Amino acid sequence: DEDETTALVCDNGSGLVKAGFAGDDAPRAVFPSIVGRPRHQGVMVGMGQKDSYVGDEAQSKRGILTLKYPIEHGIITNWDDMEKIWHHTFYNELRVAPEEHPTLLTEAPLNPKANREKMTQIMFETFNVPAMYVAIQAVLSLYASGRTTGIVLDSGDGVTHNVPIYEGYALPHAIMRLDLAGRDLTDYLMKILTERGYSFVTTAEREIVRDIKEKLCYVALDFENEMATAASSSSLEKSYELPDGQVITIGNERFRCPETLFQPSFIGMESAGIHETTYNSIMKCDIDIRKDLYANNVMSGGTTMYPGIADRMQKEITALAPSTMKIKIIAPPERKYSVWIGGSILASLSTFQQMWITKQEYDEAGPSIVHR
Amino acid sequence: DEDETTALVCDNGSGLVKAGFAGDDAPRAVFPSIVGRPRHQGVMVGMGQKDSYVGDEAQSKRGILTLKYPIEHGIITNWDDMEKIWHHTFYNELRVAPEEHPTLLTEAPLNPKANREKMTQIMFETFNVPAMYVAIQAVLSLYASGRTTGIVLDSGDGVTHNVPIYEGYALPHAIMRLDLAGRDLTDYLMKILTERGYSFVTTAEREIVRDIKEKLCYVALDFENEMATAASSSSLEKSYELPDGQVITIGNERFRCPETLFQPSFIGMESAGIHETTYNSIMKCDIDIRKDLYANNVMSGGTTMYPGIADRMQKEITALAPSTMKIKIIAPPERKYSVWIGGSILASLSTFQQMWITKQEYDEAGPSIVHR
Amino acid sequence: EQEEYKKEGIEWEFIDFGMDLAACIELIEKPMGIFSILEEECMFPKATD
Repeated sequence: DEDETTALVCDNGSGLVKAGFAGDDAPRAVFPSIVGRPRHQGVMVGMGQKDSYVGDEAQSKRGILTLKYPIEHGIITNWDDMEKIWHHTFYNELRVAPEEHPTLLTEAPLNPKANREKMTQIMFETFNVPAMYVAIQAVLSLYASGRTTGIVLDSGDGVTHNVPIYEGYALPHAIMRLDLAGRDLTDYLMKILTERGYSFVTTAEREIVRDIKEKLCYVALDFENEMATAASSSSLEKSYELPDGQVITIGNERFRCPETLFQPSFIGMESAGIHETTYNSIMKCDIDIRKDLYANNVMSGGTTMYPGIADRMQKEITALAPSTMKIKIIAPPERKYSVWIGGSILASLSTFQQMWITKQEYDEAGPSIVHR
Repeated sequence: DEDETTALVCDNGSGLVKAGFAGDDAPRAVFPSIVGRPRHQGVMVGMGQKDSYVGDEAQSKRGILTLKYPIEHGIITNWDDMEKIWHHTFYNELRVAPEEHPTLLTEAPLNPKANREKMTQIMFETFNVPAMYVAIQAVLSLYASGRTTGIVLDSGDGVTHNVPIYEGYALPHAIMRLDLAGRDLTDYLMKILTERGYSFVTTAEREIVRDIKEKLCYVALDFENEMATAASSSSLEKSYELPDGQVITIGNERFRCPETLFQPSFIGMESAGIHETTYNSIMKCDIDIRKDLYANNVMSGGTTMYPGIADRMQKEITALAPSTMKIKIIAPPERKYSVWIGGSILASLSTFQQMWITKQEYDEAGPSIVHR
Repeated sequence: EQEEYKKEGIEWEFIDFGMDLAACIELIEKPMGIFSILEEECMFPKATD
């Protein structure tokens, strides 16, 4: 129990932090990855002067603060502001003292060696956690779907990745990163919806375009004869009621937004798209392992939640793969937390105890110890 | 029983080790003759640091190790790495303690005197076996086919040999060695199959060309009007399904690969081929023994298993031999283990007990004792 | 034991007798030991005996 209860799992994202206790089924804490700094001197009624704001209080009060994102494209870019988000996570969100809890953290696919050593330096030397561990994100997603070999298409708020994993070892030279994700996708909907003849003028109009994207957006299979369908004008249309009455209608654009993930050309991106990239990762891997990867395309991440994403991907890679092959696109329902759940499982596991980096290992080996 | 049960038979090859107990009908243990040395520091989950890997764990993990073959062309070239394969054979594969088991080993046709003395030095002085014995490989193959005079065409993974044997004594001056075997043969198929318009790109594509060679390859008789047949395109073709769906077709090349054994010119070899060499061995022997050798061409070895090898050889030497002669090409079904089976028979035999070299003989006569 | 030799005044030195067993125990209960390997794999959705 000492640490059975006690292991923490913190998944640091570009848009959201997911956090909680190893053992739980889902994150106890989910909140924006921002750190707000007040543009003016003054106070809220009853509070003192605050130097900084994190998560939702930074979002809610955004009009008087300069908002900053510590993690650009999955990589920690500002370490002063990240130690601020961690502090908030332990002390306010989970309300635990960190110096008696083992902490499993996550990093990104080709996270620079030096960063994995730096967050270890900050975990052990400024938070004084007993022990910690850094798992790679795609690797926890895979594992949370039971398996050990597969290829994860991972897509969240600032990055998309393909991480081919074989008997647990993520394959460095076959990993692909595509910098277009849910953030890019909300801003494109924004324009095709103002372009539908609308105005997201106040900040209460801006924010909810993102809630339109999440609730009403679709990834149609045969996106071709779906536009064609749009035109005959079926009961395909969908009206959403705004903060007030102002019933906005979205028929068609509803799927023009996730067609951006297959066609980056919709947004002036010259890069290849999700399905081709799944494939290219795969023809960059060893030959003998390619049947395995093809029958185990695990999807994880908030942006892979658009319904019919899996069917489109299913047919997208069947038709690029040699017919002798078995294609299989696994997309679980909890996928917006796969990464986290994979960490919860792993860290609550009976056999993981012997991989925890302890302060004994650290004080004796330097940050190098956990770096592997 | 003391040693009736207890005699071990270890046949050391260029590609495979065959091992087991004298008495059994087939080898209890068959595995690659490799010793892998890790290119990097690290571990598998749950194991410790391993200095070395042998057999199948070396093959399976080949991407992080430098693989080495101890036996080049049937002769032991590295004695540090061979003692490693023996260790693995006794302790892990057969799980016996060697110091209470008599061990029958095999050597190659013109194995240097000094080697037969060295493996005796290592058997008795580092493994402490009670007694041992070194049989010549062709000689065990012959004997396993019942007889004592004949000529063995022996062909495995790195060497081919012709060893004329008369009333048990292999005839030194008539033995021929041709360094082209199953290893050479898999690499030639490889090219005629990529040349058929294919790609064995990942390591899971490489390995299975060898399983194509074993399953689908043929030695046609009248290889002449078999190419001619290929062209009219009969239902001679044969498609194999890869690790995945990717159904590869092999019609013709199927037999172009074993035609390499009769025509070394297919592979830039200027040496003569199998049948001519059978013959030349024979016109190098005494005159009075040549009718015997001709009616007793015993075949052994993995590479002599290609169907129709015997019919082609039958007709290959009839048509070179004087018509007054009887030709007879014996090719048994268990031939990929003839050598081993001949050792199992011999070592479990009632009369062999008096030829075992015992530690008494050794501690008293030096390695010279077994050398004969 | 050691109390007697102390009470009496005998001069006998000896190591804890438990120690002999610590080897086995660590192998089972320690972190990279049996149980752990056992309880980790239990986290792998597609692990085998």
